[PDB]
Amino acid sequence: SQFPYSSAPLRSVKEVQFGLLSPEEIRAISVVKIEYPEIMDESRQRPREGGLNDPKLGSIDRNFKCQTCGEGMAECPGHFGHMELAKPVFHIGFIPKIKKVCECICMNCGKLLLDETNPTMAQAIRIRDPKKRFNAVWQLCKTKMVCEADAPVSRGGCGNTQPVVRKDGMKLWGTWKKSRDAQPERKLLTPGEILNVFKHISPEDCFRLGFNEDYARPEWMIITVLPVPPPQVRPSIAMDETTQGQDDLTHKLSDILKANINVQKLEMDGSPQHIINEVEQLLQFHVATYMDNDIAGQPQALQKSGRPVKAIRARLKGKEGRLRGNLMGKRVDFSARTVISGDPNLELDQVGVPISIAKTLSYPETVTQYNIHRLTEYVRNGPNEHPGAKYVIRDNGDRIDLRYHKRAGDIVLQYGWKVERHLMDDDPVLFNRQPSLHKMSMMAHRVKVMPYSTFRLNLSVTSPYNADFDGDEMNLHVPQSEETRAELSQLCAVPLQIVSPQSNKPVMGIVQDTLCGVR
Amino acid sequence: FGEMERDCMIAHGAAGFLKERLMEASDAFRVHVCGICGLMSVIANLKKNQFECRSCKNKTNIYQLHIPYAAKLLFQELMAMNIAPRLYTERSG
Amino acid sequence: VSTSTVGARRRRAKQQVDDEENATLLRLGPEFALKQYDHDGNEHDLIALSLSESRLLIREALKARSRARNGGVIDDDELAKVTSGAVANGVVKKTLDYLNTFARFKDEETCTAVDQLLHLHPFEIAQLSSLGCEDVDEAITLIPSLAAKKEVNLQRILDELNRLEDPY
Amino acid sequence: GLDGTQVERQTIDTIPGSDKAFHKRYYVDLMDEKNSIKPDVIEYAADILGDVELQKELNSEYEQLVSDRKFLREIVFVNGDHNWPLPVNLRRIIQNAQQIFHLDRAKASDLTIPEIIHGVRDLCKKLFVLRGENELIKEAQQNATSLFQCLVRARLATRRILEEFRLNRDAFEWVLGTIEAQFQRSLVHPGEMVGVIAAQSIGEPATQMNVTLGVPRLKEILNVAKNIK
Amino acid sequence: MFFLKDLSLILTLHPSYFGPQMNQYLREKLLTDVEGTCTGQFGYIVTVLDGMNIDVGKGRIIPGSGSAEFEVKYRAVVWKPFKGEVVDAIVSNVSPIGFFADVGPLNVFVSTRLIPDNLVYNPSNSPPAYMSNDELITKGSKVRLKVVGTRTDVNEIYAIGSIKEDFLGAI
Amino acid sequence: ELAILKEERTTTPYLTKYERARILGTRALQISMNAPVLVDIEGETDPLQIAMKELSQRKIPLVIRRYLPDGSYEDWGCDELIVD
Amino acid sequence: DPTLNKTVKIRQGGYKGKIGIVKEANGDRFRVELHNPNKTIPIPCSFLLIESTHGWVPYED
Amino acid sequence: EETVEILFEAGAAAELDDCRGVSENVMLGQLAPMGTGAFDVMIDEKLLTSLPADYAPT
Amino acid sequence: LKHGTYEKLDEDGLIAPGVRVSGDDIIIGKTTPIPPYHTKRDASTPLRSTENGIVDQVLLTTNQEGLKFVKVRMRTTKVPQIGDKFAS
RNA sequence: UGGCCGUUUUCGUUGU
Ligand SMILES: [Mg+2]
Ligand SMILES: [Zn+2]
Ligand SMILES: [Zn+2]
Ligand SMILES: [Zn+2]
Repeated sequence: SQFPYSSAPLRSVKEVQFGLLSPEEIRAISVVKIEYPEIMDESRQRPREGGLNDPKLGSIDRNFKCQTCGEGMAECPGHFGHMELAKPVFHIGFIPKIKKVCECICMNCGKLLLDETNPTMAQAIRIRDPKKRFNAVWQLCKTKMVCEADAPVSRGGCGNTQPVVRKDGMKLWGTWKKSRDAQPERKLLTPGEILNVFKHISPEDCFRLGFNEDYARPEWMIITVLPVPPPQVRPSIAMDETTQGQDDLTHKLSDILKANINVQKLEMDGSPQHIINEVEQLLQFHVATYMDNDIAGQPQALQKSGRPVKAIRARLKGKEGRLRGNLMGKRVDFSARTVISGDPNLELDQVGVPISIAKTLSYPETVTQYNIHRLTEYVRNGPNEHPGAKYVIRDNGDRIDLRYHKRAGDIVLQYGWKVERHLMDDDPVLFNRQPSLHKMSMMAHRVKVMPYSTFRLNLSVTSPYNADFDGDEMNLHVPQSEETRAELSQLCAVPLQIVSPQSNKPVMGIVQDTLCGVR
Repeated sequence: FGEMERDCMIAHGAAGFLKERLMEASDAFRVHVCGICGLMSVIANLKKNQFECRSCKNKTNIYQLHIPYAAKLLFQELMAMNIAPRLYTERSG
Repeated sequence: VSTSTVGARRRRAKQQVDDEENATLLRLGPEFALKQYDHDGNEHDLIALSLSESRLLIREALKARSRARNGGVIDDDELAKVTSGAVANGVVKKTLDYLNTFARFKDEETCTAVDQLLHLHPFEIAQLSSLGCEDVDEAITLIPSLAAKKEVNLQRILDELNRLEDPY
Repeated sequence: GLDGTQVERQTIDTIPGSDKAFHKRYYVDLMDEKNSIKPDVIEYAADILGDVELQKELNSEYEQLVSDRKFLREIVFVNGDHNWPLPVNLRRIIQNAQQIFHLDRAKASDLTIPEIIHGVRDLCKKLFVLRGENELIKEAQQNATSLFQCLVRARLATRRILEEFRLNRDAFEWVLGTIEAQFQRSLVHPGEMVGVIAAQSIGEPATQMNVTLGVPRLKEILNVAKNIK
Repeated sequence: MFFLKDLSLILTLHPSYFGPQMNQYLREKLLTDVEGTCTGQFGYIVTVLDGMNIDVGKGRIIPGSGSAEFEVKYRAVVWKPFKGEVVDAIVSNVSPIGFFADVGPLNVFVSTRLIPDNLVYNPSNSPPAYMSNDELITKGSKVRLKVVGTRTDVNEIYAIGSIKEDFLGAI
Repeated sequence: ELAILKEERTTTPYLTKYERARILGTRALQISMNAPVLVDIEGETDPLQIAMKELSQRKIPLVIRRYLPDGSYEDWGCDELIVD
Repeated sequence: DPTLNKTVKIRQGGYKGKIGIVKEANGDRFRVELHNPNKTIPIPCSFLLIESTHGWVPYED
Repeated sequence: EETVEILFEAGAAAELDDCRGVSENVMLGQLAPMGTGAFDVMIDEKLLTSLPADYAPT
Repeated sequence: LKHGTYEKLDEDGLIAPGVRVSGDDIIIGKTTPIPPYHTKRDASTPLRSTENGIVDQVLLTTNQEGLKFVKVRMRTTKVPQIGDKFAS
């Protein structure tokens, strides 16, 4: 209901298809090319077009509406831009896989070292698990020291001995044994070399290698075009309001652009080999640390402050990664926290709720004939009076703020409108403690409005929360919809929790004063 | 609304509540996708009532899905990592 | 907004030049493939309807709808009022006019006769029924999709069709 | 196929005790009167003494119990522990029936043995767990309720009913209906994310706790250490 | 080439409209909504078959919104022009850039470069039209033209008619 | 195909707690947003209470569609389900 | 409304004679904040005393 | 664990995820096939035929 | 501008001691010149919205670098009530 | 005359 009208039909996600990006795909999707390291045109507002801060990428501020979609911050999901590398570069996260794929195929003919003739391999092809299939294929083909130009009848091969590829950290060296012994002249398996080698690989070997011609085409594992995410993904931090500091990701993107531009301007001047190699390694280093700053064995990249950079791998890993940070769990709305205290005189399924909270939180309520009067009363109570409401909602989704509305009486409720009435007694709300070891650490209680600013629990229910009033705290949550209210009532009410499926026995019990007394 | 809270909510088998607690009381967001490539790239202008997928040249096979903003953020961070999750609204097999 | 019966149809590695519509090259597109599927999935190959058969089907459906609305008790433009909407009313009126002016066959007897006579590709036969001519000469001059089939039998077909031709 | 909350430590008396005690408890003999039902507890003591068509039903049921005792005692519980969690407590249902109909005193039972055994045998085939007519379905149904049916028979034996409980006809009907419904409600429902529940139930107790015993041992087990300490 | 097509459209109903006869209500909603639209996948929608006996089946309840959706599956009759069609045409107006040949629901565009040389326009005569040797294109007369262009704009397809090939024109 | 005929339905006929909760919430929502009420209201102005009462009378027009693990489904009526 | 952000007292009510400040003046029920307690109370416009050029003026300023 | 490595493998193998598990829709904010979401709700038109004749929706 | 109130400041922008303060009230109004009329932006220092009391002692001196450098010591008394903590 | 904007990252101390 929050979103405006949209013509596209609404459905749900059923399938997620993983697979790399074909560079032509990136070009087909990108809406701009990024060429200018200078983000700000001349410090005269209007950042340089075609720069990292291009207005085509996506609106970053309230005032400016995204040029491409034509909407504002509310709706625009940002947009993408591509970035060409003069020199194709590796992907730091595929070094072992790329190495293995190279081991599995020839150098020059660039085909599988073995045919279906060997029954071991034809058997391996029968593996449906692409990962295990590739594992076995590598297992067989890692001992084929020489690529056959002829059938083990020409197979179209090269016949040269396949080099032994050993991982030199960030680079790859192949030590050939040229045709008793010859001088072994290894060389750097340069990215373009591998890309061209992969470019002609057959769909036959592709599928037999576990890859997929439609989505996972092996050569794309080498970085050629690097898409640039709009600012949405790399917003800047206003250190002190007017003072604005640049996101480290934006800095890394700019530095990659600089290294790329420099790599462009070597071939048009004196390029004594050594300089080109060093600059190439530097560009690869930028693009790598840009995508993982924790590459084992080598020093990390820093800012001018010396602190290690924030590569996306960090953004996703660790406790605070996107998953464990904001997807598995997240900070939520309509909550409240406080201390807890005893209350021998409350029911089992009830809980002291300080008045201020019930005044703060609120719950939408559709307009029917059965509550029109009561809702009008809550309206006229004003938001600062319990019971009271906080907003009035139209059929179109507008919110009337009762704070800045002096015409409270002149509002006429309408069927289907919603009124965020205050919390009232007997309503259902969740309840919780941390840690939430066993499912008897969460329950759905009923509301009772009271003075003072603490929650109160019946002294019996402490055991399931494993709580005590020596200073402990609790959290709260509130349903914002009726179906949710129904579910809470029917599934998480305290009474249903009395016996613990852990040990098929009652979990609560008469404790402390009640017990020692009734004795 | 930490992990363990999610797990307790699952154990109590309350689905819709968990859904909305992670949807409407949090980063509720809408997007559009192309039914061919399956991606979110469809350039749309709502008030202008137009739609198209640049790569797919696609003007009619477009849908809209409601997802947590953090999820879309994760997808974009991914497809900047050369990894492209394509979203399909129908199963294949 | 609207949907069809084909599912999946994802982006594949291999594209197709056989996607631009062309009636002479027998290029109908992906959604009009040789073997389509119905709502229930049964064997349902494509239906191609002649101008007169389409006119008769639309007319009978429209009169049935008029009867259902009346609930217990024909003119081309009068039949156009049944549908709701000025644009819908106009489009139904104009398609009825086009059927009237170019439906080679009018009455139930003659349409049934041509259906029994004509009734290998479904579309080619449907278009042959839709396409009229004078002799085999005009048929070959205007229809580049039957040049070489080793079974023409088109002269007698044209003679029969012109025999059913309502005099005007 | 049972929820974990709908079970209770019960005792199946068929397991423990001596052969002598078993015989003296469950066995019946219509021909011999010195070891037969007391006549002051039944309205038809005359119709029974020395009869056979009843003796055959009693023999069939007693053989069923003998087989059950052998099976349980030799397969399920080797050591002899007869206390276990089982669904739908019985003693409580028995005494609720007693109270509901004022079943004290020595008033003679007006309930025919054939009706009792007919109901018991019918009941054992009514405890639905899986509903369907495939053979395998029926075999699974049989396998599931094996120990529960053993308990039911261990309790509702004709001697037991007529002497220790002295139910009447309607009391017995209510007992059977009660057991049926109570068991039918005691099923694990569809959709229970039982995995999560088991995970939590196993994890929590660890919080409160010459061989190596304690959390280190549990960690070893969970990670499957090749070389235990 | 008219076609019979198996058309299905998903419809949305508010829970306030939950009574004995949602079937019929969905039916006239479909009749009112689907009919008269032109689309690239299918084309102009004109008529639907057995409007009074559509099997709407068992509907869905959207979770969390309370709306109910029905997958109205039905068979209709629609038309769309494809490239390489030779069919008779109707002319209703004459313009210098090409006579307006309203062939059925749509308008057919006539290129100025694709008109026979001997065919010329005479403003003086009433009705304004073209006359030539054994040829005349006037309002209401049968004319043969070939369509070699089909530009669809998802709302109203654009058709290009030609009379610059063998045996194209007024019979 | 994915449906299974009512003669051969095999799933349990009792209404599971989850089904109870989902139907109650769905109906109470619908009730609370101008849906018709299939039973009488006397004092229980709460839509959830109306739904509870209506279920107690077995007067709720909703069909459960249970999905089998394979993908097939069967259709039970809220009317026929034995509510405990 | 020119009658905001002014020192105001209570002439009648349970807080007879307490100095308060007008924090919010939506309409016809003035929200006034006191000094002695740490709280704000609503109160009708006619139950207050408004400071003026001289002396304390009731609701006519 | 190994979120980045798992994601890279998924991309490499062109893997396809069915959203069958629970956590999937949890990230995608959809009703996971659990508990209350372990089935569907079919609106019946047959039983609503039992309604009084004057309750026809407008 | 903020949503709070400013009237408690002096004519020069500081609040005088002895004035009661409430939540969401501005106590120090600072202005920043806007890089290019209407070329100033609020840089206030509102009171913590969860606090109340009376301003007690305003200080106004130069910093090490010779700019104005203020300090406001707001006070209040805490009454024990429900939810406190105590210990032997 | 609506409409309406307050940092991050570290480290620390504590709390249950
Ligand atoms: Mg403690
Ligand atoms: Zn945009
Ligand atoms: Zn080779
Ligand atoms: Zn696309």
